[PDB]
Amino acid sequence: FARATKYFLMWDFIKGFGLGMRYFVSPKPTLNYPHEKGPLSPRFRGEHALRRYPNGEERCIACKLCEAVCPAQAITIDAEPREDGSRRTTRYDIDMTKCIYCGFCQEACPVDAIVEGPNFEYATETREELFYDKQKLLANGERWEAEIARNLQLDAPYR
Amino acid sequence: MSFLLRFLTWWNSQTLNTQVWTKLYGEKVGEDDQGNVYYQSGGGKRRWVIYNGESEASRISPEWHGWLHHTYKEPPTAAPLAHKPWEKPHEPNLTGSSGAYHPAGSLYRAQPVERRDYDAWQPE
Amino acid sequence: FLLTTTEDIINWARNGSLHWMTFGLACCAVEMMQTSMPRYDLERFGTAPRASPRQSDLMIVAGTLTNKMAPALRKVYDQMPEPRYVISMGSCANGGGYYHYSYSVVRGCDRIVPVDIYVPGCPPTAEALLYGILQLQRRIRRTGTLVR
Amino acid sequence: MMTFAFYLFAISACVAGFMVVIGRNPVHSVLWLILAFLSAAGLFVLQGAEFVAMLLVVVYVGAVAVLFLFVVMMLDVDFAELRYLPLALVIGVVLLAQLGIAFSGWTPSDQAESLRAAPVDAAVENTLGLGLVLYDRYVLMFQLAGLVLLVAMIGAIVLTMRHRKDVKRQNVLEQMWRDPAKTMELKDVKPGQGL
Amino acid sequence: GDIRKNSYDDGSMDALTGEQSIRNFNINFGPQHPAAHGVLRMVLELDGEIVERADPHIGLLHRGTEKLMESRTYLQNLPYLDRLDYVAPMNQEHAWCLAIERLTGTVIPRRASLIRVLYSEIGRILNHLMGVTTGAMDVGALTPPLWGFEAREELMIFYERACGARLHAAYFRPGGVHQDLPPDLLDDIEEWCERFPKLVDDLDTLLTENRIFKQRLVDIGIVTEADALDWGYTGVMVRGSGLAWDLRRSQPYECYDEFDFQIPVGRNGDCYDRYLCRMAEMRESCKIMQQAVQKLRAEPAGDVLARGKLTPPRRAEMKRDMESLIHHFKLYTEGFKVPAGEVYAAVEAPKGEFGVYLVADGTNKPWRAKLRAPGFAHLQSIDWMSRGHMLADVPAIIATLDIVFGEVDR
Amino acid sequence: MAEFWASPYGFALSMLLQGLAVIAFVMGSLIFMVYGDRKIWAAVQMRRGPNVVGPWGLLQTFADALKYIVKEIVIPAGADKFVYFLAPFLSMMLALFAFVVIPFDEGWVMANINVGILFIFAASSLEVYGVIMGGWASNSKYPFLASLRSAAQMISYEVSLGLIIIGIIISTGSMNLTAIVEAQRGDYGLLNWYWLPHLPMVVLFFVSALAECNRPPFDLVEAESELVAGFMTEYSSTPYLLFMAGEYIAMYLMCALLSLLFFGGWLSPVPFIADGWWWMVIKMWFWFYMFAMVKAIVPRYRYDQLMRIGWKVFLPLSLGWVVLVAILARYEILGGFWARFA
Ligand code: SF4
Ligand code: SF4
Ligand code: SF4
Ligand SMILES: [Ca+2]
Repeated sequence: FARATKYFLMWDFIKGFGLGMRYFVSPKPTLNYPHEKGPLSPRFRGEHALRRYPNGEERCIACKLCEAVCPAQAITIDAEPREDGSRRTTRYDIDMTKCIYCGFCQEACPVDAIVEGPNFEYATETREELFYDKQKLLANGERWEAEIARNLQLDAPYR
Repeated sequence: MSFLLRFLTWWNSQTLNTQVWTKLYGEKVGEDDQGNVYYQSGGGKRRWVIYNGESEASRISPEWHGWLHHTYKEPPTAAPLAHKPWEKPHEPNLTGSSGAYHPAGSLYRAQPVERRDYDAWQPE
Repeated sequence: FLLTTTEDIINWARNGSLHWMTFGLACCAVEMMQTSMPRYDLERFGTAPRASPRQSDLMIVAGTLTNKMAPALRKVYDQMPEPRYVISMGSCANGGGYYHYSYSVVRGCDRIVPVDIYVPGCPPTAEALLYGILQLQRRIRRTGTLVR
Repeated sequence: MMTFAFYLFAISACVAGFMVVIGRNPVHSVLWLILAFLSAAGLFVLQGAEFVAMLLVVVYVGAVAVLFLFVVMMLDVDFAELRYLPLALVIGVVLLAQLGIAFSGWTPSDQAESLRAAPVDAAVENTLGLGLVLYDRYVLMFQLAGLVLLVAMIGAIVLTMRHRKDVKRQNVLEQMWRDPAKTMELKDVKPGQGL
Repeated sequence: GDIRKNSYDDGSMDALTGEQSIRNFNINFGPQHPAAHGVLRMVLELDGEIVERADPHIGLLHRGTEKLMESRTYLQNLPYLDRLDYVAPMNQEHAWCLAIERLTGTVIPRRASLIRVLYSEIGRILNHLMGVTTGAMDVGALTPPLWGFEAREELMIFYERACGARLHAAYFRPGGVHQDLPPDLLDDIEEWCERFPKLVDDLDTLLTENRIFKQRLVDIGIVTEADALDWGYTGVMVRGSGLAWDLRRSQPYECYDEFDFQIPVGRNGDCYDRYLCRMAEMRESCKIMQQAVQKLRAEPAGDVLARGKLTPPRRAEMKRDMESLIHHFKLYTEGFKVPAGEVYAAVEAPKGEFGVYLVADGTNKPWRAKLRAPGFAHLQSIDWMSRGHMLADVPAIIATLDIVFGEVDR
Repeated sequence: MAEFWASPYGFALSMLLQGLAVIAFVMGSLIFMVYGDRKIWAAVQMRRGPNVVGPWGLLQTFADALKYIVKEIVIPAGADKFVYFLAPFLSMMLALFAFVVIPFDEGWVMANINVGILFIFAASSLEVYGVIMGGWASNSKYPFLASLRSAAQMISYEVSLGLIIIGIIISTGSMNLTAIVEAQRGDYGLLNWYWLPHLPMVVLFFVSALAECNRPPFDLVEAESELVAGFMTEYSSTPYLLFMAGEYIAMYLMCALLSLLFFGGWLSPVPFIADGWWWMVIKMWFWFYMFAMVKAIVPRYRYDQLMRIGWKVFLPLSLGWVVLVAILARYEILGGFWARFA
């Protein structure tokens, strides 16, 4: 009876209307993209980059641990002795359409050469722009180094 | 036609309602070398940028990227990022342009790199 | 001028009223859904979902395309009236991703339908997809005509 | 103009009525039928019988829609490819000609004016005029109409009513009475304990 | 159990019903259909919108995961688990880790165990928020998903702050969890837990006693105990019928014994009961999250991985000690060997019992990896469940079964 | 100009200008109705809604409309082509057409007919044929199922729609829409409006209006989660635009009727502010706001449950009310509180 009375007076609809109006006048959490952005932690796995040492030399020494661990087989590497005898790659490709952005490669790298950076806004108009070669990856590292280095420092105590 | 651009478009530095909101609640934090202006409310609880020109999110440089995405507490004005001498200046996304990256063998390149893995004998 | 400013108006209307088919295949659809949720509110751009391809201008291929599914995706794309745009979202749709070497997977949705934008990630974040949608708008502004 | 208004409604109704009976598509017949009733309502307005003009549309908009439901419920299996027509058209023409000849010399009785049971008043609106006679002078017919409608109610239910007994049904009031407090409860399940 | 030939309470037999049924009303319900989750092709036979036959065609998201797993190491296969019931990825990772840990006889550190419970219950809320509020959208309520997915957004940020990914964490590892949680993350999880019950009340105020909501769910999809045993039901699919079965209690794993939570059960076993059970489970998971954060703070500092011969060392050790560098090199290329044997390791995943049947043969790669998805068994019963209902009830029944096709198809 | 406005031409131009005023108001309001509808759902949903296309998104409906004008018309191969294009035409045309008898102020009505209530009923019910014929003419299963649901919807809300307003005619003594407003004039502002003596019928009319407009909780002919787009699944570009235009115009008509029949039309709620078309528009947009809020907070009925409401709840209640009102009006209970006729 009490439940029958409340349904006759449309109480369930009135409660909904009141709840709707409370939300109506409340602050909106919406981000004003592209002016306002979502939060990214230092661990965020974004676009790949190849890093250099503070002395300007490449960090990668063609050990191929990243190519071996890659669950998606997204990495392809060829190496030779450089002209000075250094152990360096001649090809370092990442197929970004195969990659699952798992971050295993940066875990496997013993010299912090390959990392997943903070950048995530690099959508392309053609598919082949996502076949990253060595120079593209190194260019990413030279442009994003300052933020990448700071993120490595922030997460070092947990790695 | 300057005002109309502001009235009718949403990809030119800000909409009219973004500008009003910034004036009401915005507190300037600094500027980058492109002329993008950074703001905050609540002492950095909310952080946003007003673009100088086309509002393209890939224009935000690594200098400000960490602050704008709340990775770092303090703006680069107060806590500048250390830069190595071999670093290169930031570039936005170039995908729809002629500066877009393409693989060496791409037909866009107009001189695609020829590939082989053996040397052929040449008759004398 | 008349014709370029006419195209600008057409491109303005098409960018501001970009309706996308309710079509999600896999875990890329979860992030696509978050893009329409309050934190990002994709609909505030005028980019609203439409259940029927007859009312859709944009197809977001959000997830793995299997061989068994490929004819169905092509059919609903074929039933989109023109202009129609396609965004490839995530590794599976972009190139096959984690299942690239599988016997039952299409190695990239561009083997079935033409693609306008590729969004990288597995999944791309809700914000990355929103960026990709705005890159499509730049592409239409740059090259849009009455045909598309 | 009145001449233009008459022929618009007159031609529309007569053409629509013809299309109802000779067309092969039953759904097209349904749409021609509603056009005939709308056209006849237009003629009624021209004559100042506005209430029955509007009542006619209200009634037959719903009734014609019901006819559409039965057309699709009993739709023939040969929709894709959906007589003595010559002789029938001859008898129809003969009947129409006879009626036209009878209407050529139409004249009411010279007593017709004095015998009117409900003379029309210019100052009274049509709906009010009908209401003044419908329920008092014609009260006996009014009550019989109610019984005519009751017979239709009884007949339709008597003839056709049946219910599937093999489908799942819910009592709406019992759905609304379901108490969440009674229908769900929390259990303290100890570790290692099954059903 | 066959209603195609209509049966009437007056015993009448129509002339057409006598003829053999050759021209039936068959309709493709999905894959491109808002209620079909994108990849369900359900062929429905309708009779005046009564569902007389439902024929789910699945495999439109079959990607050959179990074949792909046979040519990868155990570590390389961990991300495949994320992408089965991808609404709550770490919960699926847990079964893979448990199976490997059982075969190798490995004990994971205490802190890793607490973190696994913490993020498993985050996953349960991530799933139940999606299930309940999109289930509401299936019966026409537009608003609930918007409120619920804002709370999901916050939980996905907790995912990202732990592992760097919002969805596909790859965070649970054989031997524990990859990384430790920042202290400020534990503060934020505690702060979120204090607000969350308010959203549950708001969703409850909007839906629970709404007469329309009740008329769309009450007495729909009734499941009896006997039905549950026909179709391999697990999770809320059995608890909604009143069977207080929950693997965290009946067959405890990790450290669930020492947590305080209760098992909600239903009395009528219909869509309304299972909705109430899921709402109640969300409250219980929030309480577990609160206890786990308190235990983690009270814990002494320790490792999150077992190290040894199963997991790589820490990066600082890898760059200093010869043994650590070797173990890093070998475990990221070859990986650990798993002794020959076969195990079935099951967890109470948010959608029901999820299990891995792992056949190891002593090498670094699985011989066979069979993935047992709860949704596979639940979806199979839709023909029995939907028979006799109307077409409008179908989306509600799809919702109540809690189907994600990453795990149905694998 | 006097020599002009008295002629047939000045008479013919007067009607055309009056017709353009109605189309301008109804179509102009349509720009802000679609915008306002979406903004209200968004606000209840902790989000913004359209806010980038123009200032605060205020040009969004122009963008949507233009997009459809340059969108291809796809004609299904198996569709009945004449009935396919007739259905959207009827849907938009008849909804707009019903406004010819709507008064907005004293003397601001294009057609002041004695049977205005019945004409509204005739035109709105005939508008349903657009949905029924649109679904059937597409010749595909989802639009076909929606076509039958549309017929079911008509049977559900119309059986008691006449009875719901018979009380207002009894109190007024007229079906003229302007007369109904004048019957609500008095010395106590809003306390003279019919919402008070006929409080139960305000609820029943509002609910019936939602069903007549295919609006939640009765959005059954579209019902995305069950039928993809229902009767509109096979429609694109401007033919589809006409169905949406008709849906909002029909909604706007119900907002007008709610305000005319129960809230005094253009009369002032307070004695000291003047009566005028501003009060009519304010009340119309309050009721539109109620339409939008309902969409944001209710789920969807099954269409057999809608039929239960019409026949087992609304029909007995409205019938009982008519008898009760007749007794109260006949005997002038409370001094003619229900007998407003002279
Ligand atoms: S992120 Fe994972 S899938 Fe991508 S290249 Fe690195 S290891 Fe391979
Ligand atoms: S990037 Fe690192 S792991 Fe990969 S080859 Fe170079 S040094 Fe080795
Ligand atoms: S790309 Fe990654 S997130 Fe997207 S559907 Fe494929 S596996 Fe899922
Ligand atoms: Ca049958």
